[PDB]
Amino acid sequence: KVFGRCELAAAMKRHGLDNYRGYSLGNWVCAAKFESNFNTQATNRNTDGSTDYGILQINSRWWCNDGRTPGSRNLCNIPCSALLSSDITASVNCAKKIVSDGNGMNAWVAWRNRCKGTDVQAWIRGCRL
Ligand SMILES: [Cl-]
Repeated sequence: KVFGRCELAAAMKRHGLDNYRGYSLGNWVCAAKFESNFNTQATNRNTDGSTDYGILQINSRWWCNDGRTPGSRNLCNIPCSALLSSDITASVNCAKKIVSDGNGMNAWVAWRNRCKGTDVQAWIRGCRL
């Protein structure tokens, strides 16, 4: 599922991401845009062998199990494939755990480099919320 900007904003608000640990809704939509292009089926291998999954590109090294990331962890206690679903509940709840890790949304490199310090409110402008 490739989300519409406002469709995704609506979905994340309903799942309580708006100002979750201080991050206004526009941050999460900005992050999703640059991490996955709003595509729940997005995947990206990275160098250490781990793989990023889903609309928020959650990493298998710590957060989900994909059966091919030796010596990793599964802190969200889920199969990584669950993160690819058209229903973002899995990704959102797992993200909630991540943004609580102590490092905030800096966990997402795309957010740090492309959303942080920008007018993130523009990502939810014009949306019925
Ligand atoms: Cl991540």
